[PDB]
Amino acid sequence: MKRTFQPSVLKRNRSHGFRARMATKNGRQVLARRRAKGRARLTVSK
Amino acid sequence: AVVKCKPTSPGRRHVVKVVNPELHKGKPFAPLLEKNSKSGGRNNNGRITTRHIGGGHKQAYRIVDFKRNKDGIPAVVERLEYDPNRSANIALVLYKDGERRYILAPKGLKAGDQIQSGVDAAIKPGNTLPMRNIPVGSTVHNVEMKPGKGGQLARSAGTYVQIVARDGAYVTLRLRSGEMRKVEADCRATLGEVGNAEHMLRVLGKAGAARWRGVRPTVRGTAMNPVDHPHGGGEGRNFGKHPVTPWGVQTKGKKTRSNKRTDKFIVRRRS
Amino acid sequence: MIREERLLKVLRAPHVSEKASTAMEKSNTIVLKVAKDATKAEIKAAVQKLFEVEVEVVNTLVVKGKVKRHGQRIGRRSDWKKAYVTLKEGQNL
RNA sequence: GCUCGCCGGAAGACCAAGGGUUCCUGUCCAACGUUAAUCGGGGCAGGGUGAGUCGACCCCUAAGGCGAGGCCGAAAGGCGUAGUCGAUGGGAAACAGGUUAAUAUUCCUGUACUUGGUGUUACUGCGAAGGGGGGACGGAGAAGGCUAUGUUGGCCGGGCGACGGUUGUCCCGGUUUAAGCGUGUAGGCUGGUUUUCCAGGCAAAUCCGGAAAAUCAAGGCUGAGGCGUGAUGACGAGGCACUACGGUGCUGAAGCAACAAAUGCCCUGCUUCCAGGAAAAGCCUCUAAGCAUCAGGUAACAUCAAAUCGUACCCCAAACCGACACAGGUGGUCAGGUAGAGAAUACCAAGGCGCUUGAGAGAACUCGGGUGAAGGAACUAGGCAAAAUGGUGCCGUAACUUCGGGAGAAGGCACGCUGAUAUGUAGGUGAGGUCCCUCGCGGAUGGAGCUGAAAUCAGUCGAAGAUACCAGCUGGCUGCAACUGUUUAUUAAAAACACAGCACUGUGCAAACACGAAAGUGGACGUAUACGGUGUGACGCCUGCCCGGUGCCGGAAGGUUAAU
RNA sequence: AGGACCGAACCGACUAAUGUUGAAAAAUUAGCGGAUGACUUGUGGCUGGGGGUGAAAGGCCAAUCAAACCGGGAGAUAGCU
Ligand SMILES: [Mg+2]
Ligand SMILES: [Mg+2]
Ligand SMILES: [Mg+2]
Ligand SMILES: [Mg+2]
Ligand SMILES: [Mg+2]
Ligand SMILES: [Mg+2]
Ligand SMILES: [Mg+2]
Ligand SMILES: [Mg+2]
Ligand SMILES: [Mg+2]
Ligand SMILES: [Mg+2]
Ligand SMILES: [Mg+2]
Ligand SMILES: [Mg+2]
Ligand SMILES: [Mg+2]
Ligand SMILES: [Mg+2]
Ligand SMILES: [Mg+2]
Ligand SMILES: [Mg+2]
Ligand SMILES: [Mg+2]
Ligand SMILES: [Mg+2]
Ligand SMILES: [Mg+2]
Ligand SMILES: [Mg+2]
Ligand SMILES: [Mg+2]
Ligand SMILES: [Mg+2]
Ligand SMILES: [Mg+2]
Ligand SMILES: [Mg+2]
Ligand SMILES: [Mg+2]
Ligand SMILES: [Mg+2]
Ligand SMILES: [Mg+2]
Ligand SMILES: [Mg+2]
Ligand SMILES: [Mg+2]
Ligand SMILES: [Mg+2]
Ligand SMILES: [Mg+2]
Ligand SMILES: [Mg+2]
Ligand SMILES: [Mg+2]
Ligand SMILES: [Mg+2]
Ligand SMILES: [Mg+2]
Ligand SMILES: [Mg+2]
Ligand SMILES: [Mg+2]
Ligand SMILES: [Mg+2]
Ligand SMILES: [Mg+2]
Ligand SMILES: [Mg+2]
Ligand SMILES: [Mg+2]
Ligand SMILES: [Mg+2]
Ligand SMILES: [Mg+2]
Ligand SMILES: [Mg+2]
Ligand SMILES: [Mg+2]
Ligand SMILES: [Mg+2]
Ligand SMILES: [Mg+2]
Ligand SMILES: [Mg+2]
Ligand SMILES: [Mg+2]
Ligand SMILES: [Mg+2]
Ligand SMILES: [Mg+2]
Ligand SMILES: [Mg+2]
Ligand SMILES: [Mg+2]
Ligand SMILES: [Mg+2]
Repeated sequence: MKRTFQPSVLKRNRSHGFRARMATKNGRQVLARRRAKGRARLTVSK
Repeated sequence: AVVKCKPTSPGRRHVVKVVNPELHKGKPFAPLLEKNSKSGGRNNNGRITTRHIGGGHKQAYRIVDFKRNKDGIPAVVERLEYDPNRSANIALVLYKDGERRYILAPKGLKAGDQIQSGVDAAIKPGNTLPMRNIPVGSTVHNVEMKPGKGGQLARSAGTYVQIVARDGAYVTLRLRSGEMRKVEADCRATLGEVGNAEHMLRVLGKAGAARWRGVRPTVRGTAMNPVDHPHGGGEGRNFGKHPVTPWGVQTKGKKTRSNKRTDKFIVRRRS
Repeated sequence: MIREERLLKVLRAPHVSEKASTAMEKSNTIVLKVAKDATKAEIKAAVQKLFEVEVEVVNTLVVKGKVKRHGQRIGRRSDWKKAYVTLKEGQNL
C-alpha cells in the first residue's frame, strides 16, 4: 500500500528548506523559535 | 456540411459533425501563432473562479486582426482555416504588400476573393468600413464599440449586426441578443455575416466530446448536501426552495445588469 | 602561474594501499591524498615542482568519510581528495 | 562438491527516485538475526568510487515562483512590469577489447570525436539587445525497406559413448568484432536558376514575404540499412604449463551463407481524422549604429585548454516507503529457446534462487486441494460456493431493433499421427548465369538453393487428438438507469453522480458571475451560434389545468415611509 | 472509424474464502470490471481550514475531517462521574 511519506529531496528543500523559511516573515519566526529553543538542526536543509 | 454518424457504437449514434472541405488540411501560419496554455478556470490566487473548465485539447492561439486597419491596400483570401480558439473559421489573407493576416471568415468568402478596408472600400462581404460609410439596413460583423479598439460585437459563427439607423455621430445597431444599441458611427464594421452558421447544428453525441472542448462536469446543486449549495439536502429528491446560484442569488428571472456608465448607449434591451 | 605557497599546501600525503602500489608499478601512477579544494591544475603543478617529475595527467576523486561509533557516540571522519597522478615516461616517484 | 527442486516479460540484468558505506577484505560472535551460527546488510579495523565525450553544473526556456521601479493595502503585506529563476522538455563530442578482492564508455590498449582560446598563413564586410529562417512538436492507421535477434546449413575443433544400436542423413561446442571514417541506397520532401520591382517584417537588409519576366529541367535537401575501411588487430572452442588448487600464465581453429524476423530503425515520414496538436536558446541568414588598407569574418595548419561536483553499493527491494531482515507499495530500460496469436500460458536458457527454526508423528478439528455409488438444487434468504462452458475453421442462428445490432445468439460438424497428391505443393525469398545499361548500392531475365502454409485422399493408434497449462455457461420473462464513464481511500459501485440532448433564466463586454478590504485576476486574448446559473437527462410519443399563496418581472397614479 | 469487441501489461475492486493479538492499522487466494480513453503514469507546479478541492459519498485535504494539524488564550467551563 502507498504510504504518505514519498521522499523527494527537491520537494523537501523547496517546501521546508532554509531558503524557504527565510523567504517569509512567518518562516523567519519559525527559525527564531527554533534558535531560541536551541535546536541543533534548524531546518531539513541539514 | 452537416453529417450524421452511423450508430456503430453507442457514443457515435447521436454525433452530428459539421465538416467543411474548404478548411486547410495542413498546419496554420506560424508567424501568427502564439502559445495559449490553459487556466482550469483558476485565477492568480489559484482559486476556481469559473467552474466547469479543465482539460481538453492543447490549442495554439491565432493572432486574428479584428482592427482591420490596414486601409487602402487590397488583400486576397489565400485559404480558410479551422481556428480552435473560436466558433467561426478564419481566413489567411495576403495583402498586396506581402503581409499576411488572419481575419474572421465571413459567410460566402473563399480562397481567391479580394477584401479591402477603409473609407473608400467597396461595399462587399469582407470589406471593413467606418460605419458612417455603410448603408442603413446593412448586415455587418466584427463591429467596433470604440473607434480603433477592434471589433467586439458579432464575432461568433453565424452572427451579425444590422445598422437600423444613423443619427449624426451615432449608429443604432440591432444586436444578436435583440438589444438595440447605439455606437459611434466612426466605429468600423465588416460587411456580411460571420460564416460557419452550421456550428449550432453540431451534436457532440457523447460526454467525452465536451471533455475534449475543456468543459468539466456540472453537478446539480440539488444533488449536493446543504453545506455545499442552497439547493442541497433532502431525504429523497427534495427541493422546496426558490432556485438560486451556489452563492444564493435567484437564478430564474432576477436581472443582474448594473452598469449606469453604459446605460445611455442602450436604446432598448433584448426582451 | 600558481604560487609556491599554494603548491606547498595542496599535497598532503602519499596514499598507501595495494591499489596504489599496483598503480605505481603497472601504470607509473602515484596516489596522493590532496587538499579537498585542490584542482587538477594545482596538483599537476605541485607534483612537478615539489617532486621534480613530469606529470602526464591527474585524476581525482573525493572520498566520503565513514560514519563511525566510538563508545556509543556516533562520529564522522572527514571527506578527503585522492589524486591518481600518472607520471610520464620513467620519471620514478 | 555432487544430485534434487523453484523463477525465467523474472524471483534475471541495468538504472532513476530514495537510502548512504549497506560495497571488498581481514578479524570477532556479546547484542542484533524470530533457532544454531564457524555465517551476515551485526561488531571492529583496513581498503574501495579515477571522465573534455556518462550525469550534474552549464546555455535555453514551460507550468509556476520571485520580482527594481510601479499599482494597491490599518501594519504585516497583495499583485505585477522590466528582469530573474524554475525541468519533467531544447542545446557540442567515444567506441571496442582488456583489467581490480572491490571502479570503469572514467584505468590500460587500440581506434576516434567535439567545442573553445591563442599563434601563423591566406582569403575577406565585419558588426545586434534588432528582422527573417530554423529549432518546432496531435491522435489514429497503413505499408514498404531494414536491423537487433533467432534458426538451419556450411566451416572448424572435439566425440565414437556406463545398457540394444550409434563412422553417420551421427553427437557436442564455437562460428564474435564497435565508434569513427568513406560511400550514398530503399524511402521522404520540394521544381530549379537568373534578373528586376515592392503601401510588408517598428529602423535597415543583399535576408524573409510579395509581384512580374526569362530560362532550364533535374537540381537540392533529407535518409535506414548495406558495403568498404577500422581490423595484417582484437576476440576466440580448446590445448599446454602452474596453482599460493581459489585461480593464473601461454598459445590459438573456424569465424561463412541462407532463411525467418520485431513493439526497435528509416519514420519529427506517409495516409487520414478532428478534439487542430510548448517555449526559448544553440544554429543559419539579414542588415543598423559603429569600425574601416583596423578590428572582425572564413579556411588551413600548429599549439593549448575543456574546470568543478557525482561515480562504491541496493534499487519491484533484507539496503527505498510501510515501527520489523514485514506475503503490501515503487517510475524507466533490456526481451533467448520450444510450443503459442501473444509481453497470455507451460517447460527451459543466460542468470538467479530453495524464501534464517528444525526433527518426528500421521487423532479430532481448522485451512488449501483431489475423487466419489444412487439422486441432482431436494441445500439456502439466495445455486452462496463448487461443478460446468471454454480453441480454431466451417455450417447454422429467433423475437425484437434506433437497422448498427441482438450474435460468439442458439446448435452442430472437423481436429492426433503417417504416407501420397508434391522424395515439400500453393506462396514467400532469391544465387549463379545471360543481356541491356543515363554504368550502379542499376534494370530485366532467370531460376539453384532456402523457407513454407492450407487442403484432399488413403492409412494408423488410443477410452479420449482444441488431450496438459491455457480457455465464453446458455436461454426465457421482468423492475431500474439510455449508453462508456464516476462514487462513500478502509463494511454501500447502486436504481446514486456525470453524461450527450432539452428547457428556463441571466449576461452588450470594463459582460453576467467568481476570487480579492484593494490593485488585480479568472470568465476570455472569448463576444449572444458566446459565456454563467438552474432544473431535466440518449432516443420515441409527449409534457394537460391553476398566477389564490410564496418568489421573480414589469408598473407607478395613490397610501405609508429614512437620513436631512 | 469507434468514450467499438475479446484479452495481457497497466488501472480498478463485484463475489467468496482466509486472515481479524494478521504476513498486512484494509491484505492474500480464486474468480471479477476497464483495458485508444471522460484512459493511465513519472517529474515539477498551483489551490489552505468556514478555507480548498469534490462526475457530490459530507468524499478527500499526510493511517486525523459535519470544519486538518501544531502552538497559544488555557489550569476554558464541567449544577457531572
Ligand atoms: Mg458551467
Ligand atoms: Mg449541463
Ligand atoms: Mg447525497
Ligand atoms: Mg444554506
Ligand atoms: Mg420523498
Ligand atoms: Mg412537498
Ligand atoms: Mg585520463
Ligand atoms: Mg570525477
Ligand atoms: Mg556499518
Ligand atoms: Mg558484504
Ligand atoms: Mg541467535
Ligand atoms: Mg553459543
Ligand atoms: Mg558488516
Ligand atoms: Mg510578485
Ligand atoms: Mg518594491
Ligand atoms: Mg517569469
Ligand atoms: Mg535562466
Ligand atoms: Mg531535464
Ligand atoms: Mg561492482
Ligand atoms: Mg541480421
Ligand atoms: Mg505497443
Ligand atoms: Mg556502479
Ligand atoms: Mg525472512
Ligand atoms: Mg517486502
Ligand atoms: Mg507499477
Ligand atoms: Mg508468465
Ligand atoms: Mg518453470
Ligand atoms: Mg492430515
Ligand atoms: Mg481439507
Ligand atoms: Mg472435484
Ligand atoms: Mg456423486
Ligand atoms: Mg455418477
Ligand atoms: Mg440432470
Ligand atoms: Mg428450495
Ligand atoms: Mg428447506
Ligand atoms: Mg458463483
Ligand atoms: Mg471450477
Ligand atoms: Mg416488481
Ligand atoms: Mg447505468
Ligand atoms: Mg467503502
Ligand atoms: Mg464494495
Ligand atoms: Mg474584460
Ligand atoms: Mg434526475
Ligand atoms: Mg406541467
Ligand atoms: Mg473499448
Ligand atoms: Mg467491454
Ligand atoms: Mg475508486
Ligand atoms: Mg485479485
Ligand atoms: Mg477487455
Ligand atoms: Mg446523507
Ligand atoms: Mg485521511
Ligand atoms: Mg467549529
Ligand atoms: Mg482565560
Ligand atoms: Mg482542565
